Amino acid sequence: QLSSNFGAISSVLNDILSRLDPPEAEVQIDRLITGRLQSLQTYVTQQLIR
Amino acid sequence: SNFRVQPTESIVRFPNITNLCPFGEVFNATRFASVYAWNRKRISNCVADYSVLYNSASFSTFKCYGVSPTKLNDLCFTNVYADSFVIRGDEVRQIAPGQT
Repeated sequence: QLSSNFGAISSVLNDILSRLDPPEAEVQIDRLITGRLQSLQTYVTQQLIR
Repeated sequence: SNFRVQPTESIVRFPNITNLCPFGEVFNATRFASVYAWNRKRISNCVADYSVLYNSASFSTFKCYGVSPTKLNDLCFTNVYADSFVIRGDEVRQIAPGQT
């Protein structure tokens, strides 16, 4: 799941981080943050049930 | 807490490329192409210096889309395109992505 885009321009963090100003990179970072958090929550819930 | 090994020493890797692109020939071109027949050329195998262009006060507007202009001297590409054309009157601001 780490290679998905979730709406950003790039799925990797270092490319967007080292190519744009943080005032613009905030949105691209936020999209990845929320997507990865959702993935982790799903994994944890499944583990609890099992 | 957690244990993480910090890097020991920073290294920098960028080649010793020498040749310079002829940016002065397109910025000081004798005649420019028309809007309906805009010229497009490809530049490669040369060093492009954007610090001189950005610091120059002979330009009216300098807007960059997708990449910050202050980090253009460190990144590396594969090829670039130079689109040269002349437009008069209003509607100058419409030259940008996602515009009508």
